[PDB]
Amino acid sequence: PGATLCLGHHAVPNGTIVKTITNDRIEVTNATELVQNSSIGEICDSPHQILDGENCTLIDALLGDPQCDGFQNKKWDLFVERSKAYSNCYPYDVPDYASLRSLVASSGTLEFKNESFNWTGVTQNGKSSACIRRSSSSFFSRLNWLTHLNYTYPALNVTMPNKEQFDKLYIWGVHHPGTDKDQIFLYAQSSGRITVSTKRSQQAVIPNIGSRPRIRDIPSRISIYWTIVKPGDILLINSTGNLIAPRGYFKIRSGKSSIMRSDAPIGKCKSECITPNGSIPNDKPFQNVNRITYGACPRYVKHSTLKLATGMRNVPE
Amino acid sequence: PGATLCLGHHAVPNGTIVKTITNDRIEVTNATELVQNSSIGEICDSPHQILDGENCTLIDALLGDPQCDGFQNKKWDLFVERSKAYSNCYPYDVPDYASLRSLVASSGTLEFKNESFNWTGVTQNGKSSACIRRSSSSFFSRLNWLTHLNYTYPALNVTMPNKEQFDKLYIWGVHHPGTDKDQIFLYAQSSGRITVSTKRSQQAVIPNIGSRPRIRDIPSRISIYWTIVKPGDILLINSTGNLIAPRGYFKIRSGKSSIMRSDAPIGKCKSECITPNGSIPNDKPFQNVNRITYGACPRYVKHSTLKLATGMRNVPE
Amino acid sequence: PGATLCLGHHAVPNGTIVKTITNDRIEVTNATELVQNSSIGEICDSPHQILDGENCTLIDALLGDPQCDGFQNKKWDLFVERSKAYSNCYPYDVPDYASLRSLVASSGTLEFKNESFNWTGVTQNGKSSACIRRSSSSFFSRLNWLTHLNYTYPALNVTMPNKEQFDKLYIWGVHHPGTDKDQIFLYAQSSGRITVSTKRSQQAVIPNIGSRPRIRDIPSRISIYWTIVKPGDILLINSTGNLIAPRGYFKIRSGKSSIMRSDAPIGKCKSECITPNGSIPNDKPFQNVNRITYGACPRYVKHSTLKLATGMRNVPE
Amino acid sequence: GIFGAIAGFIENGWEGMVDGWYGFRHQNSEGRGQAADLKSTQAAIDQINGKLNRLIGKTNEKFHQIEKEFSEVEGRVQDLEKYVEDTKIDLWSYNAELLVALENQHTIDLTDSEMNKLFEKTKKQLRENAEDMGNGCFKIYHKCDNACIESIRNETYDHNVYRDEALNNRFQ
Amino acid sequence: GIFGAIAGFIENGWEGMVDGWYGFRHQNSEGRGQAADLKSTQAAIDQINGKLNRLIGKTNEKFHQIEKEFSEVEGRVQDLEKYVEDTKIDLWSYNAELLVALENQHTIDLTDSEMNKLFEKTKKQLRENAEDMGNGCFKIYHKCDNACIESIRNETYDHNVYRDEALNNRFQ
Amino acid sequence: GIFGAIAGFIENGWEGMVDGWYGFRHQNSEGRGQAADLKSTQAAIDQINGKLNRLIGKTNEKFHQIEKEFSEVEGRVQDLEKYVEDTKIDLWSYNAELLVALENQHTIDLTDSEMNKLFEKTKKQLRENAEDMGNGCFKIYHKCDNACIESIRNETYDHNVYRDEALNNRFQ
Ligand SMILES: CC(=O)N[C@@H]1[C@@H](O)[C@H](O[C@@H]2O[C@H](CO)[C@H](O)[C@H](O[C@@H]3O[C@H](CO)[C@@H](O[C@@H]4O[C@H](CO[C@]5(C(=O)O)C[C@H](O)[C@@H](NC(C)=O)[C@H]([C@H](O)[C@H](O)CO)O5)[C@H](O)[C@H](O)[C@H]4O)[C@H](O)[C@H]3NC(C)=O)[C@H]2O)[C@@H](CO)O[C@H]1O
Ligand SMILES: CC(=O)N[C@@H]1[C@@H](O)[C@H](O[C@@H]2O[C@H](CO)[C@H](O)[C@H](O[C@@H]3O[C@H](CO)[C@@H](O[C@@H]4O[C@H](CO[C@]5(C(=O)O)C[C@H](O)[C@@H](NC(C)=O)[C@H]([C@H](O)[C@H](O)CO)O5)[C@H](O)[C@H](O)[C@H]4O)[C@H](O)[C@H]3NC(C)=O)[C@H]2O)[C@@H](CO)O[C@H]1O
Ligand SMILES: CC(=O)N[C@@H]1[C@@H](O)[C@H](O[C@@H]2O[C@H](CO)[C@H](O)[C@H](O[C@@H]3O[C@H](CO)[C@@H](O[C@@H]4O[C@H](CO[C@]5(C(=O)O)C[C@H](O)[C@@H](NC(C)=O)[C@H]([C@H](O)[C@H](O)CO)O5)[C@H](O)[C@H](O)[C@H]4O)[C@H](O)[C@H]3NC(C)=O)[C@H]2O)[C@@H](CO)O[C@H]1O
Ligand SMILES: *[C@@H]1O[C@H](CO)[C@@H](O[C@@H]2O[C@H](CO)[C@@H](O[C@@H]3O[C@H](CO[C@H]4O[C@H](CO)[C@@H](O)[C@H](O)[C@@H]4O)[C@@H](O)[C@H](O[C@H]4O[C@H](CO)[C@@H](O)[C@H](O)[C@@H]4O)[C@@H]3O)[C@H](O)[C@H]2NC(C)=O)[C@H](O)[C@H]1NC(C)=O
Ligand SMILES: *[C@@H]1O[C@H](CO)[C@@H](O[C@@H]2O[C@H](CO)[C@@H](O[C@@H]3O[C@H](CO[C@H]4O[C@H](CO)[C@@H](O)[C@H](O)[C@@H]4O)[C@@H](O)[C@H](O[C@H]4O[C@H](CO)[C@@H](O)[C@H](O)[C@@H]4O)[C@@H]3O)[C@H](O)[C@H]2NC(C)=O)[C@H](O)[C@H]1NC(C)=O
Ligand SMILES: *[C@@H]1O[C@H](CO)[C@@H](O[C@@H]2O[C@H](CO)[C@@H](O[C@@H]3O[C@H](CO[C@H]4O[C@H](CO)[C@@H](O)[C@H](O)[C@@H]4O)[C@@H](O)[C@H](O[C@H]4O[C@H](CO)[C@@H](O)[C@H](O)[C@@H]4O)[C@@H]3O)[C@H](O)[C@H]2NC(C)=O)[C@H](O)[C@H]1NC(C)=O
Ligand SMILES: *[C@@H]1O[C@H](CO)[C@@H](O[C@@H]2O[C@H](CO)[C@@H](O[C@@H]3O[C@H](CO[C@H]4O[C@H](CO)[C@@H](O)[C@H](O)[C@@H]4O)[C@@H](O)[C@H](O[C@H]4O[C@H](CO)[C@@H](O)[C@H](O)[C@@H]4O)[C@@H]3O)[C@H](O)[C@H]2NC(C)=O)[C@H](O)[C@H]1NC(C)=O
Ligand SMILES: *[C@@H]1O[C@H](CO)[C@@H](O[C@@H]2O[C@H](CO)[C@@H](O[C@@H]3O[C@H](CO[C@H]4O[C@H](CO)[C@@H](O)[C@H](O)[C@@H]4O)[C@@H](O)[C@H](O[C@H]4O[C@H](CO)[C@@H](O)[C@H](O)[C@@H]4O)[C@@H]3O)[C@H](O)[C@H]2NC(C)=O)[C@H](O)[C@H]1NC(C)=O
Ligand SMILES: *[C@@H]1O[C@H](CO)[C@@H](O[C@@H]2O[C@H](CO)[C@@H](O[C@@H]3O[C@H](CO[C@H]4O[C@H](CO)[C@@H](O)[C@H](O)[C@@H]4O)[C@@H](O)[C@H](O[C@H]4O[C@H](CO)[C@@H](O)[C@H](O)[C@@H]4O)[C@@H]3O)[C@H](O)[C@H]2NC(C)=O)[C@H](O)[C@H]1NC(C)=O
Repeated sequence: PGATLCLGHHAVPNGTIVKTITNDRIEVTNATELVQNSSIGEICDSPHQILDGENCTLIDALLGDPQCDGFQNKKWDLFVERSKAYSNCYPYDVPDYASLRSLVASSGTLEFKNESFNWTGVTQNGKSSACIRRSSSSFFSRLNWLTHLNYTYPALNVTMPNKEQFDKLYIWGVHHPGTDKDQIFLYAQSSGRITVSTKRSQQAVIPNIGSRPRIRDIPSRISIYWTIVKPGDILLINSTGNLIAPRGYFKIRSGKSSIMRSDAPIGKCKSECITPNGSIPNDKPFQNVNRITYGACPRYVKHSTLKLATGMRNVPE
Repeated sequence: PGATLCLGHHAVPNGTIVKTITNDRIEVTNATELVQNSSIGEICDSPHQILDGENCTLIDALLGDPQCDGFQNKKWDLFVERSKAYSNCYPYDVPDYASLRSLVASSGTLEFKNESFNWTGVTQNGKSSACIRRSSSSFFSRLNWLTHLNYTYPALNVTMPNKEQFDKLYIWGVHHPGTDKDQIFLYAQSSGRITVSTKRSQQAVIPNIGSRPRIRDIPSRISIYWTIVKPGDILLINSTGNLIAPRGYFKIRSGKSSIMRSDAPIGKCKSECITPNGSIPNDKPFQNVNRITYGACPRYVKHSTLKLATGMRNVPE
Repeated sequence: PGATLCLGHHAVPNGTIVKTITNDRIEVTNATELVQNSSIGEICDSPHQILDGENCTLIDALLGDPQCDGFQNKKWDLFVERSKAYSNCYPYDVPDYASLRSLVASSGTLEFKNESFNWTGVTQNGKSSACIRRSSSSFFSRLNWLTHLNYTYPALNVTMPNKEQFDKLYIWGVHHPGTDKDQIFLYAQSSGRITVSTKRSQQAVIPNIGSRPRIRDIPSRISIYWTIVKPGDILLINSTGNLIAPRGYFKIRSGKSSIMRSDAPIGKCKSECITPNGSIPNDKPFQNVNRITYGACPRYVKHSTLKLATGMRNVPE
Repeated sequence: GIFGAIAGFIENGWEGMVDGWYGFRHQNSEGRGQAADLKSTQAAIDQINGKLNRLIGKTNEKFHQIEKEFSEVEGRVQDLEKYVEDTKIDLWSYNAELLVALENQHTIDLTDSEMNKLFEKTKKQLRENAEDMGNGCFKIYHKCDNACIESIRNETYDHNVYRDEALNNRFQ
Repeated sequence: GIFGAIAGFIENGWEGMVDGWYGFRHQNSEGRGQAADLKSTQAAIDQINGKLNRLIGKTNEKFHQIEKEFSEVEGRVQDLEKYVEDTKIDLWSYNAELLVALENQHTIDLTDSEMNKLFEKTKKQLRENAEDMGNGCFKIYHKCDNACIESIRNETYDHNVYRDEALNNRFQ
Repeated sequence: GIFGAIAGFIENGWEGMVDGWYGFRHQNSEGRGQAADLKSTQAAIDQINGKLNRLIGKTNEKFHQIEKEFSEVEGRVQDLEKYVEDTKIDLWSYNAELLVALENQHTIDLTDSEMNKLFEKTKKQLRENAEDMGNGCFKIYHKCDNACIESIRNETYDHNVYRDEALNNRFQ
């Protein structure tokens, strides 16, 4: 009678379709998805240190908007900015706003050290009803509005040396009075001059008097500027008016910190990768959830699915 | 006698050389070119809406250069700028010229709506012989040169609200008189000030008096600026001289529109892809015609030919 | 008895491990490294023309810092800037310093032609003890410090036409006096104005009076600017003070020239590729020495080794 | 497959083989059975696991990067920021889908090869005692009880033991 | 080729076969003819068409982009705009020429495989009735008229019908 | 390998073959020797040299580029300059390591193929005068002196000369 010996392979009733070089629909015994398509819908607070800004932009928490007082001296790996955030102090703008937001975000801290400048002949602590703190007219916590004293404004010339072992970030600004009369009412002359300088940098601003639309009944504006002072360098402020003075410096660190716009809630979980949609698993090498990512993340691609075959061609009976 | 059965393959007398991983010259029965190397030498006017600028730059058609009057309120998918184009109005420059050209090009329209500002105490419709329209001294169609009236220039403070459902693009500017005397002859004082602002932006320009080389016998210059007003926002112009006022706003759209520098003529044909050399077929995935493309286009590479083998190795008899 | 015929392949006792698609550690008979990991530690002066800046930055050699006098009219393919370089003249800064450094580096020359401007009513050749040349107070070689003559400063209006067949690079600047008194001591008025212009460009600078920290006992500052004059165009300087005048123009070429920060010494050898670590061989297609390269160079990757198998799988006895 | 075994001269796979990827089905005087082959199954699984170890859990850490969404019009720099990110995404999208298509073509071909390898190993074992029926099955020309079948699956089969019996049956 | 048939043990191709990519040439008592094989030809053409469908007519739509030519010197931002575009072009130029070189190597190898597949299918059909002459041709050891040749090309050839005649001729 | 010869049915390589990559080892009445095969060795070396000519000495000239190291904080433009260079390096690092992994897989497979090609060529030469022992060796069933062995290595071996002697020894 003899015998018959047959060589063969396995098959499954439920195969998976994959793409190949010669065929874009071919069935294999098994495959695995290489594109992460979903998030858990929330941002895990581990392992990265998450700082929820809630109602505050990072820039507002930097200057000292009253609703952002709880953010003083906070640190973060990822600062989360909400779309509901709003400013609620003196109306201001920042020339190259994105660069300051970027430098503070990558530094990852609001650690602030108060300093005693010699504002001898001026009125400190200028306030306004547009910036309300504890049911009272106030101002940015980290800025010092200087006005005249005895209807005179003396030409300031103040020094601040950097004897630390790190760089200093000074936030200052210039006031833009809405009218030529306000420029007299505040600084007792029509020509304000500002010259902030170090051994490595010089900055000069002139106020621009004119009417802007009113925000919280204020037609005036503030323009924020910043200066970096190296170790061994010296800050030198020389102004005859309209100067929004710094109250001190921020430590500028360098690390893994950044910022992300997201409305996803923060959750109690662990995930290396964060997207504005929420955290995603990072076992797969690709993802189509969001091009904006933070951490050990799969690379963003525009394909919704890419199945890697993990078995032979499926030929069922 | 038996029989002989031979297995074999086909061959051709005229084979094609292709590159492989192990051999850079190997003959196959047939191949297909994957790099488009030629254009038809003209720009097909289908399916994309082509707007030939001819003698006009897009910026000149925006301001209202007399030779560009036919471009008023025109729309386009691709605006074609010719190298022969030239300005022929008041001499001007645009700080960040490329950004304004880019924003108008991507918007894809010159739709303009006239608006009535309250220029109560000034002389409107300032003209010049450098800008000739219909054998007569004229000015940019969309700009309003304001000068003194009765040898006085009153400090202007004009408002324009945005009650529409779209953003507004306002084009304005500042006049730079060639001499200190011209600054008196035009605006009846030596200090011009300009402050264009909204609730989201502020811009301040001071004229710079001085002699520039003469273009059409004009040593003065205009510097063009722009401002975007959001729905619900308000435009606020506050100036004491040298203001080139806006006559209205442009609609800023968002779509597939752009701009391309090309001297190729426009033809009556259909082609999805446009290059400055002219339209190219887009059946192939690569092309070495031009790195500048518009539409569904093959990707630019620096290889002149890449033949994909479509047959077996050719072994002729 | 018959015979036995065995088919087989070679093997070696000393195989090499390589990576594959299915196995990241597989032994082959022989391999070759595709990632260049080392440099010779010096920059070969062939075939590229190397210009060692030593103590001088390219910008300092441009202006005319006394220790950089030996760099006058020099050309280069690669200008090498040392980290030990230091400025030793009047304290200055350059708005958009990197762009001027880039344009001079890519031009590849300091060829300078002196020109006679009509500085009729002013005192030329202003000097300072911060810029010492031959044990004597001096100034930047290519710049002309103009001050008052007979306690008056006449409004300058000087022309310089470009009748050459190449573009001209003019380096000029503005003086920022430390005090309002110095502005009188130097230019006999409190308001300096500067307007450098051509038919294609306009630039306007106002001095910013104020105290900066002292460098070589100078609280004043200079701000350097540049202007390009096309063939057929005309330079036009119109100033009433604080003008650091140009003494001529530089030729702006276009070629293969660039600049590299490196402390590696220059050697007597030949190598197409230069990195800040020194020259590297370019036989391999990749390298992990430095992302900064000049010349025919292997592409930078972040892998320390990538062995390409040049033999079969090694199966020893 | 490029080797012509799977979906080739083997008409279909065995849904009933759940303990191996390749194996034997026999028919002798003692019945008909099925058994999986360990070496060939492990060879295919090892190769596929080598691909997975290259792709699974091998992500890159990126922290502070550029902005990628914009609410307002700005101009030149924003155009470049968008163009840089769009350029990067297109290149990685090309890398990703080309990688999967190439690996799937190779995975199908390497699994086809292991099947062909096992068939050739079995054919060489039988020498002149069997003939290829063309569908992946061998006609064995001698009495091959269960122990004889296991000796083929265990690579201990001696063709000389059954050669005279087989050659006699083959050449009637 | 990596399978060794085309430009391998088959010395050359047939310029006279214009209706197929692979086929048979025979020599029997009734003459000598040529016929193309449908399945193997379609298998190679289908695979190549799958490559073309991935590459032909699959372009990307781009509209407003960055500037790529410049008349005047500007500085930092223009350097980045040029560097971004040059970087992108080099990567796509690498992608394009690597893609063609890889696909051409695979195309030559898959067409070599189909030729080898058809030869193996024919060899298994003939069993002990033919012997491999080494050049892609089979020596058939029995009278095989035209109908017998068509039965091999149509996969209806029964080796048992001619086995006794063939074995007798083979072993003189 | 995907063909199953090297590290497959051939148990190991010959460290003593220093003049060729593939070759023959024989055993006859006159002794046992070793000889390299020229064609198969050159075929593998030519293919590998084709890979090297694509990669060795094919660098790109770049001169003035963007800055890539920064001492001070600047902002938006510096972030893009860093992001552009980091993006480019990651893509070329991906290109480089994927290229090596793909080519090494192909190099191992093409060298495995040449070994399989030479074995098949030898098997077809011997026809019915030899049998496959399964380990890459042929049992030759006739007296094959040194000249007979050289005739196989030189592709001048005539199977008809020894067929009657071989068939007689094979079928006892
Ligand atoms: C002994 C004697 O007689 N001395 C003389 C003085 O009388 C005289 O003082 C000046 O007198 C004029 C007379 O009309 C005027 O009252 C001056 O005060 C300004 O008044 C205007 C109009 O009411 C007011 O503008 C209003 O401001 C509010 C909001 O106000 C605050 C805010 O923002 O909450 C109040 C803050 O304290 C103030 N901040 C500081 C640091 O001073 C700010 C600031 O002034 C503005 O924000 C600047 O833009 O404003 C609201 O916006 C209304 O719409 C707006 O009309 C000004 O704010 C008042 N200025 C001040 C400094 O309070 C008064 O100084 C003196 C000088 O002329 O001459 C002596 O001889
Ligand atoms: C009753 C009485 O006596 N009243 C007094 C007035 O006389 C006096 O008026 C001023 O008198 C002076 C006296 O010399 C002078 O005439 C003033 O007019 C200027 O004249 C200069 C020199 O001719 C002229 O400059 C010339 O301009 C042309 C080109 O001209 C136009 C143009 O561009 O086509 C003409 C346009 O209308 C004008 N645009 C506007 C909006 O006014 C422009 C503009 O002035 C310039 O483009 C600014 O750069 O110029 C050519 O370029 C020549 O090369 C150049 O020399 C000025 O253009 C004249 N200015 C005006 C406004 O026309 C005259 O005003 C009054 C004031 O001093 O005092 C009363 O008491
Ligand atoms: C006949 C008669 O009586 N005529 C009157 C004149 O007396 C009078 O002249 C002015 O008189 C005042 C009186 O105090 C003063 O002396 C003026 O000179 C300035 O003096 C200050 C203080 O000493 C000095 O500042 C010092 O500068 C040094 C460094 O000096 C140089 C340098 O940089 O090396 C010297 C250079 O020549 C000079 N460059 C030029 C082009 O002039 C520069 C330049 O002045 C600065 O670099 C600008 O920042 O300085 C050091 O830095 C010290 O720390 C610093 O205090 C000024 O430099 C002196 N100015 C000049 C131009 O030399 C003197 O002009 C006249 C005008 O008031 O009135 C007549 O009636
Ligand atoms: C250049 O031109 C602009 C034109 O807008 C001027 O700016 C305007 O200035 C006026 C004052 O001069 C501002 O008017 C103030 O606005 C508030 C309006 O509140 C009422 O109306 C809004 C809707 O419009 C309602 O939501 C609100 O509930 C109120 O019904 C008032 O708060 C102000 O005072 C009011 O209360 C006081 C106290 O009771 C009364 O004395 C007043 O009469 C009034 O009732 C005041 O009316 C206006 O807002 C400004 N607009 C903008 C856009 O800024 C610039 O001032 C001008 N330049 C110069 C130099 O003057
Ligand atoms: C950085 O900071 C420094 C100071 O730290 C500023 O420099 C000071 O600013 C001004 C510059 O214009 C100087 O003040 C001026 O004083 C002059 C009057 O001189 C007085 O002293 C002399 C001494 O002999 C007497 O003879 C004379 O009678 C005066 O008593 C005038 O130009 C101005 O004074 C005005 O007001 C006074 C007081 O009411 C009136 O009596 C006068 O008539 C006049 O109307 C002016 O105030 C001051 O001296 C400078 N100091 C130094 C050391 O130079 C910088 O300006 C500042 N920089 C910036 C950018 O802010
Ligand atoms: C700072 O310095 C610059 C120096 O250039 C001054 O600018 C110059 O100003 C003068 C007038 O002061 C301008 O001269 C004018 O130019 C025209 C020249 O036309 C003739 O020449 C050209 C070739 O150069 C030919 O192509 C042309 O066909 C003519 O042959 C004239 O049109 C002007 O007037 C002419 O006609 C009138 C009427 O007939 C006569 O009254 C005149 O005499 C003359 O014939 C005039 O000559 C010169 O163009 C300006 N150059 C530049 C580069 O701008 C600045 O003015 C100075 N700053 C200050 C504050 O003054
Ligand atoms: C935005 O627009 C607003 C207006 O819409 C501008 O604000 C106006 O600008 C100036 C600011 O300097 C103001 O005008 C000035 O008036 C003063 C004179 O006061 C007159 O009124 C008082 C009222 O009691 C009388 O006592 C007095 O006698 C005057 O009659 C002077 O500083 C100036 O006037 C000059 O000219 C007049 C007329 O010839 C002479 O009689 C004077 O002696 C003097 O030489 C000056 O003209 C005006 O009041 C402001 N309005 C408001 C509401 O504040 C902004 O400046 C503008 N902003 C920008 C950036 O453009
Ligand atoms: C705004 O505020 C700043 C504050 O810094 C002012 O700038 C300072 O101005 C003073 C002069 O007014 C400068 O002082 C000068 O500094 C030198 C110091 O040298 C000694 O000290 C250093 C260490 O500090 C040692 O290394 C050195 O070897 C010395 O021991 C001196 O060279 C100057 O003069 C010296 O010599 C002369 C001649 O013998 C004597 O007359 C002097 O008394 C002194 O001994 C002088 O002392 C100081 O450097 C400035 N600092 C900065 C940071 O710039 C601005 O001037 C002010 N604004 C205005 C308008 O005044
Ligand atoms: C580019 O360069 C040009 C010159 O090449 C500059 O233009 C000159 O600058 C000023 C502009 O203000 C002008 O000079 C001024 O002169 C006036 C006095 O007029 C004199 O001439 C008339 C003629 O009839 C006489 O009647 C009168 O009595 C004067 O003699 C005044 O405004 C100024 O003079 C001051 O000083 C003098 C001398 O001490 C005093 O007698 C006066 O009382 C007064 O206090 C002023 O100096 C000059 O005319 C302009 N030239 C031209 C051709 O326009 C540009 O300003 C310059 N641009 C830049 C940006 O730098």
